[PDB]
Amino acid sequence: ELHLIPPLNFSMVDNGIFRSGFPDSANFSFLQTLGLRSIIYLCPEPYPESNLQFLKSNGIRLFQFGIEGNKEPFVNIPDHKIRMALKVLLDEKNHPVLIHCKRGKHRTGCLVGCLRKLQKWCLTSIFDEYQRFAAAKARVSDQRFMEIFDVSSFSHI
Repeated sequence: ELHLIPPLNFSMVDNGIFRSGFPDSANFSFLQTLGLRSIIYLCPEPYPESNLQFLKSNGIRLFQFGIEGNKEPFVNIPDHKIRMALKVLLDEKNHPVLIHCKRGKHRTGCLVGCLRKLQKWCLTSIFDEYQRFAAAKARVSDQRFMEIFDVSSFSHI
C-alpha cells in the first residue's frame, strides 16, 4: 500500500528541482513519478549499472561534475565544479532535475545554497536550510564557501 520510497534526504528545492543522496533500485518507482529530464551528479565515481539502466529506460540525461570527498578541517569545495553544475541547474530545459551525490548534505548542500544566494535569500536563511539537511554533519567550510561565493557572473541569468 505504502510502496513509494524517496531516496535518502529527498526534498523539492523549487519547481522542477530536487535534491537527495544516492538513489538505489528501491527508489526508482518513486523517481519515475517525478518525470525527471536530468540528474546533476556530484560524485567522482562512475554511475552504477543499475542506475544507468534506470536513466536509459526513462530517457534521463546524466550531468557529472565529480567533487572528491574531503573531511574537516581540510574541506576544499571546487568552485569550478559547483559553477558548472549551477549553469546546468539554471537551464529550465534540463528540468525536472535531481541533484545528488552520496548523502544529500555537503556537495548537494553547497550547490543548493549557491542557488539560494542567486535567488537573493539572506545568508542566515541559506545556512538554516543547509543545516536542516546536514544536521549533525553540518560543516562551517560549506557555509563559508556560500558566504564568499561571488554571484556576479550568474546575476544576469
